[PDB]
This record gives sequence, structure tokens and C-alpha cells, in this order.
Amino acid sequence: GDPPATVYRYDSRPPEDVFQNGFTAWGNNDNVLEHLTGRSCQVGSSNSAFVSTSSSRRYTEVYLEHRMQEAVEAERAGRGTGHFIGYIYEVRADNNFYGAASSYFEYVDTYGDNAGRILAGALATYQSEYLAHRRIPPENIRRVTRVYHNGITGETTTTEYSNARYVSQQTRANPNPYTS
Ligand SMILES: NC(=O)c1ccc[n+]([C@@H]2O[C@H](COP(=O)([O-])OP(=O)(O)OC[C@H]3O[C@@H](n4cnc5c(N)ncnc54)[C@H](O)[C@@H]3O)[C@@H](O)[C@H]2O)c1
Repeated sequence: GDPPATVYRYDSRPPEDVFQNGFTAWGNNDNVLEHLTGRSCQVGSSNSAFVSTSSSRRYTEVYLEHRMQEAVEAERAGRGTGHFIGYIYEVRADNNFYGAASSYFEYVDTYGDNAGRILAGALATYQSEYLAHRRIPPENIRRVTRVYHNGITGETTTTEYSNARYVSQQTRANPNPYTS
């Protein structure tokens, strides 16, 4: 029942960036509700102070596979090329990583209105999501899986790479909700 030591992140950017530079949050907006609903992420205001991760590798696999299928749909509709490259990073969590569900409830119990606050089961409420505040340093990033789909031939190829900058130390995610 301890907080996870290992989390995963789907991202489009390659290890030549991420293994050396880590992940940096979009900006300084630490509103937990705006992050978890996506409003402060890339498709919204692109200013979230959080880097999203999941303790469930399967979650990031569904994400990668969905983006890959959306690429392939873009060609059956005639506005795309087929090819897709995605990455799943394996990351060591530390005290700057906070449970999304715990942080969400802390926020809405204190500042929220009614919606999705009382009727909010465990599977439904950002289950296994973890928010890294501000940065995931490169020393926390252990390895990456690259998945390449060739949209012309249909071939998919999966490869793995280790980060020489990874530092192995005993850390786990924060047991407490995030608070500003
Ligand atoms: N990514 C995951 O594995 C993951 C894990 C758990 C939850 N989520 C949830 O999924 C939703 C989408 O999350 P996300 O993590 O994909 O959003 P995001 O805005 O952090 O990343 C989406 C894309 O934006 C780009 N990007 C991100 N930060 C960047 C920066 N600082 N500079 C340049 N480009 C950058 C990358 O292309 C990235 O793939 C969120 O609501 C989140 O809570 C995602």
C-alpha cells in the first residue's frame, strides 16, 4: 500500500531531449483541478505546473496505442501519412510526485462546487495518476520504450533504451496530497 516508487509517462518527445533534460512543466499554473481536466495542458492553456505520470504502465500503453490508432485513422480519412513514433518513459518517483486522486479531493473539498465531488469512486477518479510538480529531473528517468508504426507497410517496432544519467536511490511518491 506504500506510494509507488515507479511511474510511467507517455510523451511524444525523444530521449535525446528527455534523458538529458528531464521533463519541465508547461508553466506556473498549479491549479490541480485545471490540470486533471486537461484545461492547463497542451490542448488547453499550456501552463500547468505538473508533469503527468501513472503508476499503471497499462494506462500509458493505452495512451500510446490510442495516439497510434488516431494517426492511422487520419490516413483512412486521407489527411495523414500513417507513421507514428511514441515513447513511454519509466520514472522513479520522489516526494515531488503527488497522487492525483488525493490531490483532486483535497482541492475540491476545500474550493470546489458539487460536481464530481461526492459521487466519485476510486476507478473513476484519476485512479493511478501521479503529478510531478515543476520538473521530473533527468536523474529520475530510468528508461524509455519507443514504439514506431510504419503506416505504409503496417509494421510496428518496439525498442528500449536506458538512461546513463539515471541515479538509483531510495525514493517514492509523496504520501500526502499536493497543496499550494
Ligand atoms: N502523459 C501521461 O502518461 C499521462 C499520465 C497520467 C495522466 N495523464 C493525463 O492525461 C492528460 C494529458 O496529459 P499529458 O501528460 O499528455 O499532457 P502534456 O500537456 O503534459 O503533454 C502533451 C504533449 O505536450 C508536449 N509537451 C508537454 N510538455 C511540454 C513542454 N513543457 N514543452 C514542450 N512540449 C511539451 C508533448 O508533446 C506531450 O506529448 C492530462 O489531463 C493528464 O492528467 C497523462
